[PDB]
Amino acid sequence: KQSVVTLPVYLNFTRADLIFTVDFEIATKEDPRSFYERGVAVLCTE
Amino acid sequence: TVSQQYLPLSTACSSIYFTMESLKQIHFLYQYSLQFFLDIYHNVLYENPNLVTDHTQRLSIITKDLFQVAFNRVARGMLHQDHITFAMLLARIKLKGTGEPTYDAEFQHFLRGNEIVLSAGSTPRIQGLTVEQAEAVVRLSCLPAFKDLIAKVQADEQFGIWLDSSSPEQTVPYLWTPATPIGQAIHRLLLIQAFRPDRLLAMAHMFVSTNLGESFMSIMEQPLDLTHIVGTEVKPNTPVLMCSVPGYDASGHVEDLAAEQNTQITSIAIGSAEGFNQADKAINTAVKSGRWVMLKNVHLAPGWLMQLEKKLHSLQPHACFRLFLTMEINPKVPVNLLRAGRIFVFEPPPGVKANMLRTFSSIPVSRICKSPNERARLYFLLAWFHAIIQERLRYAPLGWSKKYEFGESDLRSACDTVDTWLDDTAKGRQNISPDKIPWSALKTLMAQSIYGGRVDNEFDQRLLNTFLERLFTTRSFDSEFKLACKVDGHKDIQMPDGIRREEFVQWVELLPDTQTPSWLGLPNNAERVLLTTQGVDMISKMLKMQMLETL
Repeated sequence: KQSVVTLPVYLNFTRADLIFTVDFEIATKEDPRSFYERGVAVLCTE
Repeated sequence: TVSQQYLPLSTACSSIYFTMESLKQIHFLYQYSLQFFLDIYHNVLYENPNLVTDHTQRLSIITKDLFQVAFNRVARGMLHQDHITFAMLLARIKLKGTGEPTYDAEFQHFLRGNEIVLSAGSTPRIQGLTVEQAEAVVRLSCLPAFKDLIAKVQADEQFGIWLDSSSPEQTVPYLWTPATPIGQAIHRLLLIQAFRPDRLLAMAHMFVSTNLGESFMSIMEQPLDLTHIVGTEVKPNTPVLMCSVPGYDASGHVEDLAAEQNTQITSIAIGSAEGFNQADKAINTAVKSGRWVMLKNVHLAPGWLMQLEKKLHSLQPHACFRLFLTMEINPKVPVNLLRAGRIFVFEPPPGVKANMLRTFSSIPVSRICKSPNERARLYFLLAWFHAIIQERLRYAPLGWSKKYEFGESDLRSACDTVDTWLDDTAKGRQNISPDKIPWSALKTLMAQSIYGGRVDNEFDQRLLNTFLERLFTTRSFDSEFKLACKVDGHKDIQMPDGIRREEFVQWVELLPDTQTPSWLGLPNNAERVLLTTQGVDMISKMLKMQMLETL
């Protein structure tokens, strides 16, 4: 019921079918702006 | 006398024109007539730079000018994926035209070595080379000059950096007698294709630099100079074809040229019967008087295009009259009018440097230079942001989840909003503090209405908001503000310290010719597969070239 990075989960490598969002835990020195700009995501089938 | 003076020039003439003719086996957008090539000759022989009364060097000037202007006038109407192929073919013609050992076996291995058969069951060392690298090395080992490459790779075991990983195009290891620099370039290009195929385009670019000159393809990177080309080197009865990719057009360019040259254009959108009647009346009146006429969205009436080309061929028009035909790149456009007209392809510019150069050329000087003095820096920031988000589209679906259309209209709207909010905040003051700039207004407006209006995904909206918040603060115009991080190891593209538009343009021009997606924020390996498949496409186009020379 109840920094972090919100990673989309796409169905395939075309990244046109968003499925669900995942809130992972960032490391000590990494940056959420870098994670967003670099296009880090989670693929469902590959 | 004439043979010993001008035989190689005529041989290069025939080779260049037949390369231009066989060039249509790539993209069908361009078919070149003999009158185009003879116009190139009447440009070369009668508009001569350094016009030096010594024939021995005058012929060399004529040949160099021929190659350069052939590349210019042909590559202004070619997609950026094929400029390297055309320049490579011109370099092949130049190489064949000179005392240089013609390395036909090496070029044959370069072209159809992928298509040739190789050995089976041969597994070399996997010390630092993968299976495809080993297969490529095995295929290249058949060359007599390159036999002990299997020995040499573990002989130079410390050369795991200049032959694998990093950016190997500059320094390549191993050796092919004192070789001619062009021969060394050929062998090094073969090594690049065998080891690191992702740097094949850069290697071909520097080969063309070594062969035809380092400033051979510099004119492609600069923005198109429509004024001189339209007013000088276009026949009045030749339609000025302006083909363009989807998402980008040239009608604004034609209107801007009309405003600059003080010539009135009747603009007609093709697709209606009244439109056809207007087009015929305007063309007849334009031929009679001289004022320009432009037809828009022309690709929607090929049946009309047939007799349009026939009518244009069967008339003798006024001297200062030009006809512009804007269209999309479609197979329905008749090859008759493609041959008759002059093609200028309009596409998104390649690279952040070229993109910002095009933006700064598009915006007039009086708009940027107006008070207050911070408007120039704001326009520079807007141009950099527009260039970054436009260049991130090429590396889809990593740069953006969808292929949006961040065209010139969005940039014009953003410039208008920046200008209006600056005029609202500054009441005619010569200077304004960077803390008082409506940063929140600009960021919200360009994230929700102008650039973010076309955005579907919440993640794409988050990415655009991240870019806007990162770029549109600058710690309120602080010095040494890092626009990006070009290389993870000690390379940051910091903000120019200038305050004037001329200083910003000088900074833009002084940007290095190298570019990696780390400028954009993407990983440096984002362009690897794209560059590899683009090199394979170049090789396939070259095989298409020399091919003409029960179930």
